[PDB]
Amino acid sequence: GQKVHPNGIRLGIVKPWNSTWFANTKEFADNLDSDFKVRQYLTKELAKASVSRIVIERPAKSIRVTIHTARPGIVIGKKGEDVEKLRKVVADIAGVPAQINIAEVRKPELDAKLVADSITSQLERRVMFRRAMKRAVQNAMRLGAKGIKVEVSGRLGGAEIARTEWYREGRVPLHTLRADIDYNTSEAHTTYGVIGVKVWIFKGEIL
Amino acid sequence: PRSLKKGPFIDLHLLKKVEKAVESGDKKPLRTWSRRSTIFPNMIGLTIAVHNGRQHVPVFVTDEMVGHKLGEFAPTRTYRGHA
Amino acid sequence: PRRRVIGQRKILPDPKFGSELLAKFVNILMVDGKKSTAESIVYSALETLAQRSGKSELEAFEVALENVRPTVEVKSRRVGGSTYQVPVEVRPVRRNALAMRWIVEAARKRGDKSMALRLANELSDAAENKGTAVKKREDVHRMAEANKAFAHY
Amino acid sequence: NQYYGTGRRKSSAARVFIKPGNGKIVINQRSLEQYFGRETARMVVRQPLELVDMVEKLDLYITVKGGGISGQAGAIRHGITRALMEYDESLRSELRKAGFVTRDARQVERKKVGLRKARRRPQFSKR
Amino acid sequence: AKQSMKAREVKRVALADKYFAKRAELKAIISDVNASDEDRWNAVLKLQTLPRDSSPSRQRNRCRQTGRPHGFLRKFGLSRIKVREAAMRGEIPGLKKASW
Amino acid sequence: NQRIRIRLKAFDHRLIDQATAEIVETAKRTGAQVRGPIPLPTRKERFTVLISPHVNKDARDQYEIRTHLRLVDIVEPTEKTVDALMRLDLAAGVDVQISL
RNA sequence: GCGGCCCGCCGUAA
RNA sequence: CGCGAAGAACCUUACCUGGUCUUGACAUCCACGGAAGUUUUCAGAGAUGAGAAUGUGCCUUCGGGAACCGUGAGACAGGUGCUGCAUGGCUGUCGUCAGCUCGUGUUGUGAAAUGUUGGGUUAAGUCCCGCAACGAGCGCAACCCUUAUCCUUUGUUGCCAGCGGUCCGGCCGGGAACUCAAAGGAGACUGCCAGUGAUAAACUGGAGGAAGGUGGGGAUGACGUCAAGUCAUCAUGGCCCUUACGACCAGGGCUACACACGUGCUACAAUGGCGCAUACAAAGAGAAGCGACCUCGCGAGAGCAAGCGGACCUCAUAAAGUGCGUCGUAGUCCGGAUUGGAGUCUGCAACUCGACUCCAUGAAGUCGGAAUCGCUAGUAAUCGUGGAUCAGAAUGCCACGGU
Repeated sequence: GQKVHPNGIRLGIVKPWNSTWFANTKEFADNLDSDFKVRQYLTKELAKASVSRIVIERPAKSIRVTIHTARPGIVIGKKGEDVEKLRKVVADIAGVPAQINIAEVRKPELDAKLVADSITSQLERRVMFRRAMKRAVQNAMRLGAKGIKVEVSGRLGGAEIARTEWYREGRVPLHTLRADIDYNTSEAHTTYGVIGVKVWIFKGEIL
Repeated sequence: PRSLKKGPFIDLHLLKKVEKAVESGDKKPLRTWSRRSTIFPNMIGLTIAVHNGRQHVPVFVTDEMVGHKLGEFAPTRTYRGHA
Repeated sequence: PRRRVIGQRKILPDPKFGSELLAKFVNILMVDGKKSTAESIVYSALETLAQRSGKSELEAFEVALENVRPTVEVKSRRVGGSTYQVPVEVRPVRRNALAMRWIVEAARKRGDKSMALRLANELSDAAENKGTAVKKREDVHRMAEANKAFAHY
Repeated sequence: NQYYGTGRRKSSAARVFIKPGNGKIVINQRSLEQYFGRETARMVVRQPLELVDMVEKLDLYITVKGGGISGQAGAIRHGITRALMEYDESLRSELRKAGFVTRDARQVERKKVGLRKARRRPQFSKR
Repeated sequence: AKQSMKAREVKRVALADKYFAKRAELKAIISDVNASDEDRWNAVLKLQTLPRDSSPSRQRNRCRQTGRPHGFLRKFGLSRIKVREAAMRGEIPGLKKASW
Repeated sequence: NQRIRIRLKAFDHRLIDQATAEIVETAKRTGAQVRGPIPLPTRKERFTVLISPHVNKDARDQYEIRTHLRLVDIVEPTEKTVDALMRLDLAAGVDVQISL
């Protein structure tokens, strides 16, 4: 255990929060619990789509939720019926009335969460891990990025000690605070336990 | 000790039988689990068996022991020595 | 150290005499970081010594200091197997520091009531070339001159 | 008209007003020797004067707040030294050498995790 | 922890807040400086009669996520592990790393 | 009329500056005399948790949350001010209170 | 230029 | 080895004794009866059993959900059970040490080498010069937080130089100067001078400046090593229990005691003990909670009760220091352990097993063998204050100032 969490260390410099609201000591825990419940429900329900990031903001007597995704048509449906079912359930979870929004992901090969869970999904169908890693890295480099690093850990088929591999090219400086690094993880349950996946993407240094 | 503005603690379900065994004969020793009850003068001359965690051991109450707790007797830990 | 430390701390002079030696002496005698009691002790002892001597407040001090002051001492510098303690020469600041430390340490190992009386007594004895303080100087000189054979280095 | 200065120390701040009178060391509406316990504090407060214009043509209405004894005395000295700078501009050529111009910036350190103090760590008698 | 621990916790909370009203005046007349003998006696003999798992002191607050009995924080309601990971992720608004 | 006090608190400084600028501007538009946005010293609270799930008490982290305050104190509300405030009040993550 | 100071059970990552 | 545990009387609690249950204390299912209820009697250590009135109410679309209970069967639930040598995630350590590699090109039959070596420098694989090598990557440094100096903006609950009276309290009228408050800027870069140096890179001094040579202190931990630690936070692959290794209740234990180690607190005194009077901080906390003023108490506390969601009120009197008097080297008007009696308070409940108050008693101890560790400046040593966990409860932990 040696590396500081890349996202957390930059929360006040070049990175925003995901939940933004003000409260006092009385309702802090309740607000946190409600946000946890709604995020968990949304993640469970919208697994089939490509969900990347949930941002929760509390207006005065209200809750506002925005979802970032790469295939918005599936989430929003033929008409607004499915978003309305989601809004009903969310407003049930948290007492205040709720409103929903949809964001658009332009380049799904960035936004490390999508790359990570894509690799996990591939691993779930018994495909060689090395091909998946090389494919993802080549795609990300082709689409334009100054660097990328991926790694996988766990029982990769062999009963011997769980192994670890990683590839990297470009530039991924982790000790400079100005750098804009996107980082996320995932894990896949197989017949031989779980496998961990981590992704670093260096979009570009920010002045 | 208590504040003297609340009085001793009795654990009533013991009192309800100590009141009936005091007058209507019934010299059979009693079975109890309340080690946290005081000794009132009403109990004088009676025998009561108190749980110690494993099995209840009987004691014969006297007059000077009025004011103590039921658990002041019937020790719990068993020790003999290192030998 | 392996590197070199450059510089030296500066200390204010004594408030009522303007003597840095008095400041260093009271610093050495100071314990627990309580300067006021130490300077009270030093002032009481100095006035007592001046009364019992007939000199100024500083002449007795310098006389006592010069009575107990090292000139040479041994130091274990070694070549080729064994150690060969050899005598060396002492620079003046080290001499003053050693003198004051010996004075104070002799001061604390006596049974007279109050430190000020003790300190005055030992200062007077040093002025008269006697006491435990002078013994350290004498036996240091003795040990140094006993090894005056390896001093070629 | 009067002049002003400000001195600071470990946790002390000083407000200094200087006026051409003959002897006035009021501090918090109290005299100098009564305010300061008999110690080197009086020496240090009157120090930046005896070398230039030895407390003749001066009034020293002073206010102070925060810190302890030595901190307040040092802050007063710094403020008094600084106030004289806007009286004669040639006094720097001696106050600088005296060292009263520079502001001391030494204060306590944090208590760090795993240590009993700033730098004192628990006794290590592990085999 | 285990499911039964959480079930015991929620039942304890319910029983605690069900009988909250009467315990107040029971203790009030117990602690009264003008209370007589018999009424205070009946009160001390009657407060004992209530279900034992009804005092507020019989509750251990535990982490909402897991139920860990140690390392609780009243400000957030989570254990140290969960609050640390969530703070790193970005859930808690306003949290950072202090240096000073 | 009298003093009208607005207290503003938030976990970030940029949007608190934005909100106080907006509110002072709309109050000035409606027509009245207003005074400065007082800085009102901030509050900082720290936390310290240990990171290893099992042992090693000497591995810890420090976290903090800052809360900033601003005071407006609009005086002599001429007219349409109260309704303007009750209609022009928009902010995310900013808390606002008004006193008579 | 030379004072002294011995040992470490059996197998065992792919 | 003051480690998980940021807090053990019941609960927590996993452990022991005994009393109890079997689709279950917690979910999804299926079929009937059923607002959910609220009061209350008895047997019990209690779980739990018996009971009696209270109750049957919505949309009715006419049967369902709301509403939860009570039944019977079956899929099932439930395991702090074993394996950290099957794993993910998260930490310690070498070590904040300066190293660890790659692409192309050359050398060797090959494992490999070269670059990364050499001269001079630096805290540094930090930099110049040379050289079959020419360029890159992760590291170093910088970008982040705080502290030290000034300038603008704003001026209350914060401030008081000038003005006026004022009970002489910033108390009031006033002021916007100063402290301070929190936003925005300036500032240090070997910048300049002299010398040394391969006319480099740098290194010695000097000036100026609040600060001078990465100003001080943090946060940041490369490739890897130790089959290091954790299946009991959590998640998981394998096994293995299912009238029991699952579940409920009351008492007991985790606090035992011939002994042996680690980490701390208080002392053995005159640089001190006791009595009286006085003087200068910083940083935090507060609604099932901080709790003032008065009145009872020798005391811990009790009654009445203002203010405060807080630059306004409460916590909350800083202590070492400084002046007087005494004790006179004495196991002592040093030291306070143990024990008796009498109380307060929190809590259903202080026996095993809590914290404080009063009176009495007053132990070992006179500086510690062989051995052994912490610290380079506002640092060691010493003196006080706050916070979290929390009904109650720190000599521990994490923070703040004085000398």
